[PDB]
Amino acid sequence: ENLWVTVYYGVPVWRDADTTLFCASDAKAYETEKHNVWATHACVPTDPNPQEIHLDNVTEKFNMWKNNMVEQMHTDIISLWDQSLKPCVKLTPLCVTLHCTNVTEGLKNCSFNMTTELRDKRQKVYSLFYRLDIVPINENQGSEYRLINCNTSACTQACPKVSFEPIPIHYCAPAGFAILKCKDEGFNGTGLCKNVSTVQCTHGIKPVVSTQLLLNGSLAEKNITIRSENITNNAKIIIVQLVQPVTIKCIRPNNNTRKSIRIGPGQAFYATGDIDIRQAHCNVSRSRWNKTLQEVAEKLRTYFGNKTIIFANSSGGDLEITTHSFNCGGEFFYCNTSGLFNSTWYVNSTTLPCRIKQIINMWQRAGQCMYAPPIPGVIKCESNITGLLLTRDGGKDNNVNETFRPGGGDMRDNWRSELYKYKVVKIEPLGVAPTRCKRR
Amino acid sequence: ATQPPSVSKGETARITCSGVELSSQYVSWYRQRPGQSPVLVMFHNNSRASRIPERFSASDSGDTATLTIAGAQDVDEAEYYCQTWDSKNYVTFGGGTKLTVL
Amino acid sequence: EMRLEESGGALVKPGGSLRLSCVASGFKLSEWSLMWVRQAPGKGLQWVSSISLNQDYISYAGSVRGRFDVFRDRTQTSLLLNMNKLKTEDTGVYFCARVHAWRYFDWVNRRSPVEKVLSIDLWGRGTLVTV
Amino acid sequence: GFLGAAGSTMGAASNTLTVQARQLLSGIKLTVWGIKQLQARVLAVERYLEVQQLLGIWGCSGKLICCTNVPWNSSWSNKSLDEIWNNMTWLQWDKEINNYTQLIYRLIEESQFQQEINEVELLALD
Amino acid sequence: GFLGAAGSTMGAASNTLTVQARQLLSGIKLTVWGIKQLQARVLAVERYLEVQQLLGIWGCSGKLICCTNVPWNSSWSNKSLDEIWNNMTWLQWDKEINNYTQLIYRLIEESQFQQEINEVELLALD
Ligand SMILES: *[C@@H]1O[C@H](CO)[C@@H](O[C@@H]2O[C@H](CO)[C@@H](O[C@@H]3O[C@H](CO[C@H]4O[C@H](CO)[C@@H](O)[C@H](O)[C@@H]4O)[C@@H](O)[C@H](O)[C@@H]3O)[C@H](O)[C@H]2NC(C)=O)[C@H](O)[C@H]1NC(C)=O
Ligand SMILES: *[C@@H]1O[C@H](CO)[C@@H](O[C@@H]2O[C@H](CO)[C@@H](O[C@@H]3O[C@H](CO)[C@@H](O)[C@H](O)[C@@H]3O)[C@H](O)[C@H]2NC(C)=O)[C@H](O)[C@H]1NC(C)=O
Ligand SMILES: *[C@@H]1O[C@H](CO)[C@@H](O[C@@H]2O[C@H](CO)[C@@H](O[C@@H]3O[C@H](CO)[C@@H](O)[C@H](O)[C@@H]3O)[C@H](O)[C@H]2NC(C)=O)[C@H](O)[C@H]1NC(C)=O
Ligand SMILES: *[C@@H]1O[C@H](CO)[C@@H](O[C@@H]2O[C@H](CO)[C@@H](O[C@@H]3O[C@H](CO)[C@@H](O)[C@H](O)[C@@H]3O)[C@H](O)[C@H]2NC(C)=O)[C@H](O)[C@H]1NC(C)=O
Ligand SMILES: *[C@@H]1O[C@H](CO)[C@@H](O[C@@H]2O[C@H](CO)[C@@H](O[C@@H]3O[C@H](CO)[C@@H](O)[C@H](O)[C@@H]3O)[C@H](O)[C@H]2NC(C)=O)[C@H](O)[C@H]1NC(C)=O
Ligand SMILES: *[C@@H]1O[C@H](CO)[C@@H](O[C@@H]2O[C@H](CO)[C@@H](O[C@@H]3O[C@H](CO)[C@@H](O)[C@H](O)[C@@H]3O)[C@H](O)[C@H]2NC(C)=O)[C@H](O)[C@H]1NC(C)=O
Ligand SMILES: *[C@@H]1O[C@H](CO)[C@@H](O[C@@H]2O[C@H](CO)[C@@H](O[C@@H]3O[C@H](CO)[C@@H](O)[C@H](O)[C@@H]3O)[C@H](O)[C@H]2NC(C)=O)[C@H](O)[C@H]1NC(C)=O
Ligand SMILES: *[C@@H]1O[C@H](CO)[C@@H](O[C@@H]2O[C@H](CO)[C@@H](O[C@@H]3O[C@H](CO)[C@@H](O)[C@H](O)[C@@H]3O)[C@H](O)[C@H]2NC(C)=O)[C@H](O)[C@H]1NC(C)=O
Ligand SMILES: *[C@@H]1O[C@H](CO)[C@@H](O[C@@H]2O[C@H](CO)[C@@H](O)[C@H](O)[C@H]2NC(C)=O)[C@H](O)[C@H]1NC(C)=O
Ligand SMILES: *[C@@H]1O[C@H](CO)[C@@H](O)[C@H](O)[C@H]1NC(C)=O
Ligand SMILES: *[C@@H]1O[C@H](CO)[C@@H](O)[C@H](O)[C@H]1NC(C)=O
Ligand SMILES: *[C@@H]1O[C@H](CO)[C@@H](O)[C@H](O)[C@H]1NC(C)=O
Ligand SMILES: *[C@@H]1O[C@H](CO)[C@@H](O)[C@H](O)[C@H]1NC(C)=O
Repeated sequence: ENLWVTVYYGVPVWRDADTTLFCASDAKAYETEKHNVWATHACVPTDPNPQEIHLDNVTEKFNMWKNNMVEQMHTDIISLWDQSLKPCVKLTPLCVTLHCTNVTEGLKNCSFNMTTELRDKRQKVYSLFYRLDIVPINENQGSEYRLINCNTSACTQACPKVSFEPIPIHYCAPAGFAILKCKDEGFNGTGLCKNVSTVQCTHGIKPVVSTQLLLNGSLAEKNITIRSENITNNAKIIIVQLVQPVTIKCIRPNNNTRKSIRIGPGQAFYATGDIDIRQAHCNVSRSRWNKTLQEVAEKLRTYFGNKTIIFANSSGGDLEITTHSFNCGGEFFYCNTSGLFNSTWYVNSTTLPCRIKQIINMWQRAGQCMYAPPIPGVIKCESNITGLLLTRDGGKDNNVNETFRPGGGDMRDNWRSELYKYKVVKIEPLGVAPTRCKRR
Repeated sequence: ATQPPSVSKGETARITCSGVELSSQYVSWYRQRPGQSPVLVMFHNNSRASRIPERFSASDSGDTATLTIAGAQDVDEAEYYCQTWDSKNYVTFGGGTKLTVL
Repeated sequence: EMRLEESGGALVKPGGSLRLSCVASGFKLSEWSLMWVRQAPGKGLQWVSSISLNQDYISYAGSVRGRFDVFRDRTQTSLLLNMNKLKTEDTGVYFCARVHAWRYFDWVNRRSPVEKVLSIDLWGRGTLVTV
Repeated sequence: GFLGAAGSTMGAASNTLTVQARQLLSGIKLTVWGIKQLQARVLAVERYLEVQQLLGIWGCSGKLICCTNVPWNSSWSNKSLDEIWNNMTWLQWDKEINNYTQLIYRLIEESQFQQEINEVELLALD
Repeated sequence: GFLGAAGSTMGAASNTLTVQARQLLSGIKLTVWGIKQLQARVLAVERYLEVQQLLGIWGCSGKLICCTNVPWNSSWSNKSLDEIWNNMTWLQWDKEINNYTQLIYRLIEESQFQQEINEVELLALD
């Protein structure tokens, strides 16, 4: 018996990739001008059918951590935000002397001087501000506040038609690249997945938006699920994805409105027009969450052994991070997550109040502040809490009481939430084999 | 956070450091004889005194780190302090005490 | 058995400057942490500061040590304390110790999840520094 | 015929080829997603044109199941054809074979697709 | 084998071919270098694709050293095969031959690769 080099073409061989990835969605209206920050049909509507197929016997090592998609989405999405914002008003005529008054707590009632559409008249103009929009200019004086950015950053108000609303995007692999899906729920993002599949384009990944708790991202099965880079790095992020959904309906109880002023001749700014005044709040009835967490603690113990566990508040660090935070409509919430994370979990026989903000420092960048448009609505939220960005106490605190706090430790990790199932890969069609032959 | 500022011969020393409230991994204490350096006695139960053989321990009241020196009839040796670092990038000490014997 | 050791000092000027560095023995110095104290005269003990293992894992104590500086260098002996604008508050015996830890230092800080363990191992002789 | 299917043993896997070949080439003012599409298409096209370029110098871009008499070097895996087509499998096969392949992806471009007209010299010229 | 090598006489130059073929294809928000790379890769891809199209209609994309029975027109340089392959050299060859080349770069697409199934008609149809 003897042998030659032969090549079969297109045989399935693949490896991890720095490859770029492009959006798809259903067509929301087909027109390029459809109001949206993620995919206003500037993303091409590639086939909304995931024409996926089974990887029968194909065992693959996944890697959720050296994945390319996290950095890619993280860079991409920030760029989407910028190229939705550049078309709308920069707010260089907005850092100014602010006068404020105190009213029924932490929603200040305010007025200031500014240009109009004419570059002459100091128009006196009026707006509400949630207190965390501002700082004192130099001293504790009623006329003397500035917008919280101006200290180090410029701001940009999106047209109220850039809707932050999370329409799904599907990342497609371009041809000669592919997406492998771990086709099991009983799985974590490092080592083998035994059951698997492939698709050209991800099943909808929420563009999500979360800060501390996973919103809108789907559930698991078999058990509650935990994912982390290395669980022995107590500081680095731990993701929980629940086997059960939970739903939160946060509300601005205040009948607050789009007033509008022309801060220059093409520059429509949305001032916050008022109606009693109460703090933003949410309903999530304790006992569903409580016994959900009781089982989360068990999946955590499946690593740690038999510890009584606590979930406790985020604390000390920047409120932009240390509250749980998300959009509803076009305004941003910042909730004292303590009311849902101040809780204790034995081994044996075992609702949030919130603040609104208008200015945000999204993705923790320098510069490029966003002042959110005050929405015309008694704004409401209708959304699923579905998972937890836990951080485990860095205090190794030997073997009695080990514990966690929720964190916003990376918005990359807010994406990892759903990304974990997808391994983006190159296909190499280079099928060398022994056979025998002679040229025709 | 601190221990409070005598014994007769043949008794054994026991002092709590915290100052009405302390918890968690924020636990430590180091001995001295003046003129010599300070001296390791305990860090987290697996780093331990070279010269009190096996005769010293941690313990808690619900609010204390504790110099549980309960077998140290090597008792004339007694001046001590506590230390930790768990605050904002910040080392910390318990202000320590002697105990005379004779 | 191992001995933890530093530079000779001076009867330093008030408002003066000083340097003291590791000259310890019995082990590979091998990034193991700087650690020292203000053993203030007739008092108990107080920190040197927060401290470095490999350089860049150190901080001041509070705002308080901001007038000083701290180093490691490629030369492992330069586990060094640099002293400037010296106060009567700076004074004491600068005894030093090995550290029972080997890691970096950071996270979202203040009271939130930094793991990176710190700890004092065996201890050795130091110089009484006063104005 | 499915895409992927590498756990099909290598001969049975070759009951499929060309549907995977289609997947190599098609998915089956400036703006951010538009520059991403443009870059993506070029990377797929340029990568697709590299393997067609291989199927130039390897031959066989015509006959997409390929012949040469280039030696199977006994320094590579000695696994039997019988194992290969009917029990062993593609990802697993490349993960065995890649340590040899940088030899093969050059030693393949021998005379048959690199020098053979220099031999047609003796066939057609005096 | 090297790249370039035109000063090797044309036959000995053909001891290298396929490595130069690889060099035809790979080197072996807007941002200013980013758009320039994107333009560059497209121009290279299309230019590489222009010579594959030539190797379509000339034939021989399946066999990268090429045959046709198209006339060598004696109006061209009469230089001997012996001179050409064993003393003359590719730049110095094209710089003698370019004046003819545009005729060849059309007359090369004769029936063998332009029409011949119209003649296979006689071979296979009654
Ligand atoms: C995921 O989080 C999202 C928010 O980040 C949630 O998305 C949407 O959030 C807004 C603001 O709370 C909701 O309110 C409005 O909904 C209407 C919907 O109109 C259509 O439906 C009604 C009947 O329900 C029908 O009468 C109409 O004809 C329409 O067919 C919009 O017109 C408003 O602009 C505004 O969006 C949304 O209801 C809410 N859901 C959706 C699907 O938009 C989202 O609910 C979260 N999802 C999960 C699964 O957690
Ligand atoms: C603090 O909020 C109050 C209440 O919205 C602002 O006070 C005044 O609000 C009224 C509208 O209710 C403005 O117009 C006047 O309304 C009354 C009836 O409510 C009407 O009788 C008058 O003829 C007039 O239309 C009024 O302009 C506004 N006051 C000012 C100073 O503009 C108040 O503006 C907010 N505080 C600041 C600092 O702006
Ligand atoms: C819009 O701009 C006008 C000025 O063009 C502002 O009017 C000024 O308001 C202040 C009180 O806020 C008046 O009082 C004086 O202030 C100075 C500076 O602190 C102080 O030294 C004096 O003792 C006195 O209290 C001032 O007379 C008045 N006019 C001028 C020409 O300055 C107006 O308040 C601005 N309004 C808004 C809503 O921005
Ligand atoms: C679920 O997650 C685990 C990791 O959380 C995945 O496999 C495990 O990965 C770790 C890190 O690579 C391995 O740990 C190391 O093991 C050695 C040998 O025992 C030990 O000396 C080291 O200290 C370290 O702990 C671990 O061996 C490995 N395997 C197992 C069975 O846990 C696992 O792939 C994921 N499983 C699923 C079903 O998703
Ligand atoms: C968070 O953990 C804290 C500390 O373990 C819990 O705080 C305690 O909550 C109870 C109610 O479950 C409080 O008792 C009530 O106090 C009021 C005012 O004295 C009295 O009117 C009621 O009859 C009742 O006794 C208790 O004061 C409070 N203790 C402390 C130290 O704060 C808390 O329940 C946990 N959950 C949340 C959502 O904070
Ligand atoms: C704030 O509370 C109001 C109820 O007072 C919520 O409903 C809106 O109420 C306004 C009057 O305050 C309605 O305007 C009137 O509508 C009729 C019929 O269209 C028209 O003939 C009158 O001239 C006048 O415009 C308004 O229709 C009604 N609904 C909406 C969607 O505005 C209101 O929802 C609360 N505000 C926000 C921002 O949610
Ligand atoms: C696990 O560790 C935590 C601390 O990290 C222990 O927390 C306990 O929390 C309570 C409030 O929920 C603390 O406040 C009060 O203390 C006084 C005096 O001890 C007591 O009379 C009150 O009833 C209340 O407990 C308490 O000091 C604190 N305990 C300690 C020892 O720090 C938690 O108890 C630990 N878990 C277990 C099972 O002990
Ligand atoms: C570049 O061209 C030169 C010639 O201009 C090459 O040098 C030598 O070229 C001759 C061409 O006839 C090669 O054949 C030799 O000819 C002499 C008589 O001229 C004969 O005595 C030798 O036995 C042989 O037949 C000769 O091998 C070649 N010598 C070398 C290797 O320098 C030169 O090789 C060319 N350089 C390149 C492109 O590498
Ligand atoms: C904005 O200016 C404020 C006020 O000067 C700065 O906030 C304080 O910064 C010091 C440290 O320099 C902290 O100790 C205080 O706790 C801060 N106070 C508040 C209310 O934040 C702030 O550093 C400046 N920059 C930004 C981005 O806010
Ligand atoms: C607080 O607000 C009231 C009106 O609600 C106003 O009369 C008073 O001057 C304000 N005081 C301060 C210190 O802002
Ligand atoms: C939450 O998500 C699940 C699917 O993951 C869905 O069935 C449920 O209806 C969602 N909640 C709401 C309020 O629709
Ligand atoms: C947050 O954490 C701190 C301890 O770090 C605790 O004292 C406080 O009560 C918690 N909650 C709030 C809302 O501050
Ligand atoms: C994989 O191999 C198994 C043999 O147990 C077979 O039954 C299954 O159909 C194969 N799947 C394919 C064709 O990929």
